[PDB]
Amino acid sequence: LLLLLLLLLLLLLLLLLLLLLLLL
Amino acid sequence: MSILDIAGVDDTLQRLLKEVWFPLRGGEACEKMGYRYDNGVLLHGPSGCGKTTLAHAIAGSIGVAFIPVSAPSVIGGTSGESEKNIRDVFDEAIRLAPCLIFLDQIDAIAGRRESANKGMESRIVAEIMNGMDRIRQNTPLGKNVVVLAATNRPEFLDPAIRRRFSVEIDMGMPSERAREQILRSLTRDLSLADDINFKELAKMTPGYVGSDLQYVVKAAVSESFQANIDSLLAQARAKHVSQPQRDWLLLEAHRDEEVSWPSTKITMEQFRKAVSLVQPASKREGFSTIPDTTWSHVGALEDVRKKLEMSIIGPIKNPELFTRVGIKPAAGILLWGPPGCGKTLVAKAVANESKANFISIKGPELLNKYVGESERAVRQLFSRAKSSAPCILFFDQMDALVPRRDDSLSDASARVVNTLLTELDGVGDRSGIYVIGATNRPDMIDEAIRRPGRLGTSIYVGLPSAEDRVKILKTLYRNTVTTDADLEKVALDLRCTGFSGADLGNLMQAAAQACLERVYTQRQQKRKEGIEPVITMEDWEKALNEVKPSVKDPEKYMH
Amino acid sequence: WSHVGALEDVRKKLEMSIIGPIKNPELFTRVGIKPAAGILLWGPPGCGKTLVAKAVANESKANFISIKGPELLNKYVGESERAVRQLFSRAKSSAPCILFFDQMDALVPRRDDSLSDASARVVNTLLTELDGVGDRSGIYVIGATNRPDMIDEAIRRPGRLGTSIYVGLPSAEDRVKILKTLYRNTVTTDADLEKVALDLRCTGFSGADLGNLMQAAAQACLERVYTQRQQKRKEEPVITMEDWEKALNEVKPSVKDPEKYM
Ligand SMILES: Nc1ncnc2c1ncn2[C@@H]1O[C@H](COP(=O)(O)OP(=O)(O)OP(=O)(O)O)[C@@H](O)[C@H]1O
Ligand SMILES: Nc1ncnc2c1ncn2[C@@H]1O[C@H](COP(=O)(O)OP(=O)(O)OP(=O)(O)O)[C@@H](O)[C@H]1O
Ligand SMILES: Nc1ncnc2c1ncn2[C@@H]1O[C@H](COP(=O)(O)OP(=O)(O)OP(=O)(O)O)[C@@H](O)[C@H]1O
Ligand SMILES: [Mg+2]
Ligand SMILES: [Mg+2]
Ligand SMILES: [Mg+2]
Repeated sequence: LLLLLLLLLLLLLLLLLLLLLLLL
Repeated sequence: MSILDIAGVDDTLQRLLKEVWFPLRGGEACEKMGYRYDNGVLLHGPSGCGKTTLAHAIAGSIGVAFIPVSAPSVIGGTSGESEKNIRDVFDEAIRLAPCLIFLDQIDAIAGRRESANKGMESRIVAEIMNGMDRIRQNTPLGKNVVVLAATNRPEFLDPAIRRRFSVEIDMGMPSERAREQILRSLTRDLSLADDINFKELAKMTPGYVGSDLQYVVKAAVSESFQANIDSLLAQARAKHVSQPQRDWLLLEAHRDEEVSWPSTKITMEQFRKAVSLVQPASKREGFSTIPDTTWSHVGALEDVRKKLEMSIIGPIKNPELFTRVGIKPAAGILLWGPPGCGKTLVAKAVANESKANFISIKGPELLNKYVGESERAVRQLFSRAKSSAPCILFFDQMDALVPRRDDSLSDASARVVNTLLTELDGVGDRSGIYVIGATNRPDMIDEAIRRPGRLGTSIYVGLPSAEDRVKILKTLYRNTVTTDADLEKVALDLRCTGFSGADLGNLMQAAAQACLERVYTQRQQKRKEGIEPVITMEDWEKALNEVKPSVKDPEKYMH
Repeated sequence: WSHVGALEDVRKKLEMSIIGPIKNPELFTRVGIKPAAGILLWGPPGCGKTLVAKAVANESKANFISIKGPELLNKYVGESERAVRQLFSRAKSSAPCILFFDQMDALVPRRDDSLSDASARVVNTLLTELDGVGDRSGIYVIGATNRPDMIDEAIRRPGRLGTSIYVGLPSAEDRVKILKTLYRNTVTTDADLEKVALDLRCTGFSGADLGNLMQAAAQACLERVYTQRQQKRKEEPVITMEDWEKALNEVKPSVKDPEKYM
């Protein structure tokens, strides 16, 4: 049998930083 | 492809004469010293800067074996076929030495292997390193092999592969002198009308690359054959669903009959029209449409108009004159004053009269919720403006983007201020970028922003005087259609005291509504029992008793 | 240094702290000086903090990495601090190297409870890189800011940014040197340039104001040329002394409260 190179997916799921706002 | 097909690059062609031509054609000279002159040249730059054409131009000018390689073509479905294809590329070059390999779009297959989360992809990168090293050792002395690589994303390359290119050539965007040479090489096989001024064509294409200039030639060619299609439509219209649909149907009917197109020359008017039809690749996104406002829409403000012509419109149109006296090609203008007095209006005339590129920012439009994405937008804003100089950046209501830096100021909004400080005046140059700011609160703008080199000059756009209100009212009236003697009386009336430019426009609107009420009542009377809507002097009387000034505290903004 | 006028004392401190040890490492090693410096240039805006940092980066003949404010910040977790760590990795492997942090207060604010974590993790990363367990010798760091008091107090210590140099407003005789420098590099003679710079209407002018004064004088020259050229048509521009007179009337200092930056 021949072994083949296949393209697949990934999960990744990076986490991003955020900026907030405050009251007086 | 041919060496004549590549133009505008002369320093690049000077280097390649000793880094590509000499190793391949001067083989005997290298063998005298017993030196293996196996070279590797990496071409990088903006897309469209003739990297692929340069490689093919110099590949026919040398006459040695040439192996054009495209990166996706060396990928196979079998486990070892992908790496074997790359191995055969360098093996064939050694067998055909002297030879020239062109690895176009090398960043597709030679990306960083720390992020290439596969096994084939990491082994493809390692196979190229081995291939580029076999060339330096397996070739006979005096028969060198040069590897050419072109990529517009050189940062994606693996550092272990990027180091194997001894020479890197940065083919940037063509200059004004370079664009003239490219245009001549694109039109050298065409029939021109002998009045083509390539100096003017190069001057009217500030942010164009070689591919963009090809579209101008392509667009200009279609202009010459435009008149030969109307003569073809005339033969079809007179032979026998809007007009454009008829053309596509008449030409569809005569799909088996063809008429020879007479040969025509491309005039200078067609070329000047072709430039307008072609948008530069750098102008595809991020740039605003030029406002329709001209100086004919702006009444009074002669002092403001003169300052904006000497600071922006002047140096843009004829930078040669302003360079001799020692004026940098960059201006920073801060328009401020009470609302409604013409700050945005006068900044849309400058964007239109200067005939330069225009980017408009609507207050805090660049702010983003993520940590670095709001400062990145500011940095990207000046990258597009620099690449398409001259460009006018207009910040409307700018006090919301550069608030004065205090302890109580938000940390996230203090980074945007400091980002603009470096972009306006820092280490990098912003020559060719003209910045206009409009705000009602100049004191709420950071004091570092309001310094020469960032926003040098502050132009106060205040309430019009009694004489100025006559010029503004006439300007508003004549651009929207009473005569002029009545307009002077209306504008000079004491009821118009404190009126701004927006109040005079509101006064005219209230006069038109009074006209429609008069038309409504009179139309019913003369239709049931028994017209032309025109603003009469009696309608102006109703508006004067209805409209009140909007800037109720002029000194709040005059400070 | 031919583009920099006055600032004789600032030039000496930069030559002794950075330009010196870069060119003669053996001499400074003999007396016991570590081959690394941290300098914070502070003062009112427009007075030449970036200008002298660009002269040091050019006259030292060393490698140069310029950081424009908070351009290292990334939206992903750990990437903002990874860029800072990668920044010093490049500088160390290519020593001697000069790192210029322009508008540094945007990258190292004081660690308060309201500073959030994304920006506080960058301050601490810069603390370890400048002075920590690792070795950063051969890396010379320059910072420029208008707000030195808004920088973390840990950053402003010997070992990270040991020395602070105040680049303030020019004096009466310093404006003469700056105006001559600006005019010489952008071509009135020199006796007239003293009168323009010593004029009381130039009181409080910074280096950017004198450059704006010369541009205002140049613009006044073109207005004079346009009026004369049109008259000759109907009936080589040079900045004359009458152009400086009306340039001195339309230019005001851009630092209204210099004591606020001291
Ligand atoms: N300097 C130049 N002289 C002449 N023609 C040029 C020049 N630069 C570009 N062109 C023309 O514009 C087009 C450029 O396409 P080309 O394949 O050369 O771009 P590239 O630099 O390889 O970029 P990429 O492949 O990344 O898009 C061609 O039609 C070429 O004829
Ligand atoms: N000098 C003027 N000449 C002619 N029309 C004017 C003039 N000033 C104002 N107008 C009219 O009034 C409108 C006022 O809008 P404009 O955007 O100019 O105000 P502004 O000065 O930017 O104030 P704000 O700070 O509120 O935005 C203009 O769009 C135009 O219709
Ligand atoms: N001492 C000086 N000699 C000559 N020119 C000077 C001098 N000081 C300032 N200038 C001129 O004025 C400009 C001021 O900009 P610079 O980048 O030096 O400001 P800065 O001191 O960093 O302040 P900011 O906080 O506004 O950036 C210089 O680029 C130079 O053109
Ligand atoms: Mg290509
Ligand atoms: Mg407005
Ligand atoms: Mg500066």
